[PDB]
Amino acid sequence: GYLTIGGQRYQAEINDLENLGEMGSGCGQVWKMRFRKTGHVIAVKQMRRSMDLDVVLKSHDCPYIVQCFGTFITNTDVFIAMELMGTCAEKLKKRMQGPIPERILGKMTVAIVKALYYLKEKHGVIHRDVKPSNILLDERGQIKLCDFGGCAAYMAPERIDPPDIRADVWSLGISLVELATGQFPYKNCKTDFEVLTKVLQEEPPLLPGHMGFSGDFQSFVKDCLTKDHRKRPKYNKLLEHSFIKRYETLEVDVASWFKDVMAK
Repeated sequence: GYLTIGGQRYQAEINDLENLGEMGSGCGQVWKMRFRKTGHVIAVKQMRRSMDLDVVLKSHDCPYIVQCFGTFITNTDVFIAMELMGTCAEKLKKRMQGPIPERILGKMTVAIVKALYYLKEKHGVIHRDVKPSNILLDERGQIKLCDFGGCAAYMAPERIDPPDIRADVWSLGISLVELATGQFPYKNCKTDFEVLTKVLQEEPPLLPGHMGFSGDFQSFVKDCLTKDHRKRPKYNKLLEHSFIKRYETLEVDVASWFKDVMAK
């Protein structure tokens, strides 16, 4: 092992686990598994070989981080056991062609920021890889971050300057803009390079004043996409922002929405 589920840490082996179905949107290979010892169904990611995700295994008490049960090693893989989620956000954007509603993106922002905040505070971590593949939603309305600390547009304006987490705030901005609208925020692209150019090159791709987004939403997104990184806000700051304040507070049935969007 070990598998730690439900407060107790257990010795375990991947072959000991019963394999059911395979997934997923996430691509994986991600597996659906059962741990005979406690009865729980879970998700196992299997990857090929050549780490310190110990932390996601230590972040059981943040409800916006996807729960990590434990890690397994072999000849070939490298198995990661985790709580099972419904899907990625990237998959949702494609699975519906259109944009994702602000009320959902609002709930998501709250979850995303509070998770990023926890990581920094509880374990002085900088997620880095903040983007729609890293935002998981479920049948039951939960929204969570994972894993791994292009990967191109999501690049901040700094972070490609001198060889010397506002970078994460940036990536948050980009994803939002991308997930709000329904198309990447740097549309016509000569991949990888033109993209990175524009980031440093043009003016931060704020939210269309055209589409019916609120002024708190457009304001959240704008502060995130602050080119000067120094005058860009910390998590402490965004958490006081009215977009977040509103969305901590506001009933939004993410559950039924997710369910319904699924049926397509």
